[PDB]
Amino acid sequence: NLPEHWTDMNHQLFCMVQLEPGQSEYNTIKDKFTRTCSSYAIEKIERIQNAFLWQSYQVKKRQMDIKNDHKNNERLLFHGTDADSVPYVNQHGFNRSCAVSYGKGTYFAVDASYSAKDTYSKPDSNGRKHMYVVRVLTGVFTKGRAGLVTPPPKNPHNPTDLFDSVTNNTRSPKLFVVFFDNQAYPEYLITFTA
Amino acid sequence: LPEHWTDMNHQLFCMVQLEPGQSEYNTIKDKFTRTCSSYAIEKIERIQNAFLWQSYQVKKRQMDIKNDHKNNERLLFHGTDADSVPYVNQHGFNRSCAGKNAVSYGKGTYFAVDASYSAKDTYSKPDSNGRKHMYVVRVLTGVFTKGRAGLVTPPPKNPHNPTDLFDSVTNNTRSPKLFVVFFDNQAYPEYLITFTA
Ligand SMILES: NC(=O)c1ccc(OCC2CCCC2)cc1
Repeated sequence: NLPEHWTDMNHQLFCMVQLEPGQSEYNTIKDKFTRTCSSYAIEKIERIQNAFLWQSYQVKKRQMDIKNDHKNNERLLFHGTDADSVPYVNQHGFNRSCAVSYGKGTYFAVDASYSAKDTYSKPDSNGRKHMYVVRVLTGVFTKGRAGLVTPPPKNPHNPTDLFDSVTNNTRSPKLFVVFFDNQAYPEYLITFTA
Repeated sequence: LPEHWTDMNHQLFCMVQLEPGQSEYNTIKDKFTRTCSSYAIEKIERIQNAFLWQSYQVKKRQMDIKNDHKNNERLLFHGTDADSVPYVNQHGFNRSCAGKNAVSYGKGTYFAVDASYSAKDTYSKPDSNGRKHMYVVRVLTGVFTKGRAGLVTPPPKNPHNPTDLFDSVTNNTRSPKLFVVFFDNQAYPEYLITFTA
């Protein structure tokens, strides 16, 4: 069930598609980034077409939509990473096993400006920085804390019925942490400079 | 969902107690007694977890596509403590919760070929009533190599293509006795064996 806005992959299961600047898709993703990163220069935006990651992610989304008994489980967030991690994330997505104040999960920022920090989007031996735009199944969330390996339970009387993610601040979240594979789909890769 | 599962009436999860004398019970008992003849089985439960099954079967279809005509799936054992059983039944095998193995071939979830390995008190810790717990697990071993203690994912097949990974690792490729998996939904807890001395 590969999305309509994907372009043909000649029967292959993975490709990185460079977006055409000035077209609707590129402009939408650039706007999300320039909301907080207008001083950064975008070299390119690539659409990540990873059939297997998409499949696994969409299954988790359908499950979370059933479990939570409503949609609105998905947020579009940012993830800065070093150039050496980009091939892995493109192919395999996010891996909690690869500061973790809110738990031992994968971190995503609400604002590109946070992911744009050199500590996350480390400039490569050419000044280029890399940030993903990520579909994240945040679902029902709670405040995180150091040392979590999964989200807390919604009620400790049922210790296996878990929150879907944690955040720094439930009323005004700026980051989300997920603890399971295939809760996040890297949808675009932005290559940019300071 | 498999057509021989009990009707769960829209419910997403059930444990089904098997009957001795049914082929399904007897095959698991025989697989267990092959190496654990000194222990006695209290009961065997079939684990019907719709979401874990769906996610696992997606991963299996993907590995079946990627590997072409490999037997990607092995039926293996996993001993665990009573405290972990409710979590595994609902959520499967989380590498983030895994103990360090006495012989480490990587930081992942360990599965044994022989029930005797999983039957060690270090894995199937007897509970306060002397009950030991072992899962029988469909594991996507895929294409595997000898692991190494440092691993947090399986190693690449080719050092010049670091993202094209083995599916799992083992202690010995010639004579595998354990497999380690490093990803969620690569192992489906199919049966829970409750047993005693
Ligand atoms: N890679 C990223 O984009 C990213 C990394 C870390 C992120 O929050 C880290 C928390 C904020 C302060 C304490 C820990 C968010 C995003």
